[PDB]
Amino acid sequence: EKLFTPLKVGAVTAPNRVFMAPLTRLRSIEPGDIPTPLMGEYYRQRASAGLIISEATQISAQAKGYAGAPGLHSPEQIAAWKKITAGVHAEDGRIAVQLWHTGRISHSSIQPGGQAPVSASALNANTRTSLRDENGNAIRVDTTTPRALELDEIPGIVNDFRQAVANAREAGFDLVELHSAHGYLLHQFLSPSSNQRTDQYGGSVENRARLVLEVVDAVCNEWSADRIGIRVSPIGTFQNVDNGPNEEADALYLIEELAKRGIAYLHMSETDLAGGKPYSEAFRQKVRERFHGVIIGAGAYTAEKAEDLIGKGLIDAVAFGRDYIANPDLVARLQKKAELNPQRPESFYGGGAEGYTDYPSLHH
Ligand SMILES: Cc1cc2nc3c(=O)[nH]c(=O)nc-3n(C[C@H](O)[C@H](O)[C@H](O)COP(=O)(O)O)c2cc1C
Repeated sequence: EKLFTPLKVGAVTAPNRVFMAPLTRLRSIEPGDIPTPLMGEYYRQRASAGLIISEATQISAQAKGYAGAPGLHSPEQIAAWKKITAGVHAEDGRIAVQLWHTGRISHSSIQPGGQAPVSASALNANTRTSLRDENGNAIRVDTTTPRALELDEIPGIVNDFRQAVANAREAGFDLVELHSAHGYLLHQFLSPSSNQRTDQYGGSVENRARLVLEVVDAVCNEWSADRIGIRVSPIGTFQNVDNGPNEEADALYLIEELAKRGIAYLHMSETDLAGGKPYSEAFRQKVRERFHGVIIGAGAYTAEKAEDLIGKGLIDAVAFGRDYIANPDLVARLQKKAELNPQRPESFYGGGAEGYTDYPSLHH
């Protein structure tokens, strides 16, 4: 077993390789997109993780695409997150904040001014996002057609990432994870399917990767490269965003560029929940050749698959999603080969304590 051995992840040391994947749960307070004490309890319960990666969290109000997703842009949000990180640290845990801009996976009703959300191009996502009804319950609603960002608005987006990372540092997070996956704004620029721009932010892979690399450079300069992770989903299709006709080459280009910045980690979301073709060991080897920091894998991993690939030297850590929803002490359960609690997917999104903080540990 290597799963229960330590790993240096940039500025922090994880005591094990069992990480909590970023998991949107849509339980924040509105108005204000404010994290809550209940969210604090949930994260605290999971503090034995090698690393907790938070739910996706808005860099700005414009970034919002889901009712109930938290922000890290306002004073009230910063204060609330400070309490949550303090609780995780009281239990000797480590926590990263996942930072996103949802771009076109959003709805006008939750945007500033009730206006169309923004993206690389004016193309509808053709999916749904999660809003709230008049009683605060989660509902699924078709995405609004976005507006293409003007060239002159791009520096603002970079600055919003920079500022959110500054705020993350003040809020007591150990690391930040840039959400460059799953069809959200950074991925909308990366993908030729969602990016039809003719300026320097569209066309070639160098141009499509330009925004994400500008963000990486800004956040490394704001804090430190060893505080910065990035999540990518560069092989396959995610929320209708494919990775284009040269997905492997384009992925390896991006990864070679990221490596130059000396960032803490590369987190690869390998498939969506509906599944897809597995990563080849040859592709994994090509990623290792190009990236010199920690590599985290995710997507329907079992402990067995995680040990296999860590043992093979191809990845360093595994982020578990749904098993972490259901097992606050997943580390201990995996280490002892104990049964896991059953999952209740009906309470993944929205609601309250039920299906959130009521999954038990092995022992009380
Ligand atoms: C309810 C739920 C919410 C999710 N929210 C996020 C998110 O906020 N950010 C993200 O990058 N991935 C998100 N994902 C993907 C997970 O991080 C993770 O990659 C996936 O759940 C791993 O597969 P597993 O659940 O089979 O371990 C989410 C998944 C689920 C099931």
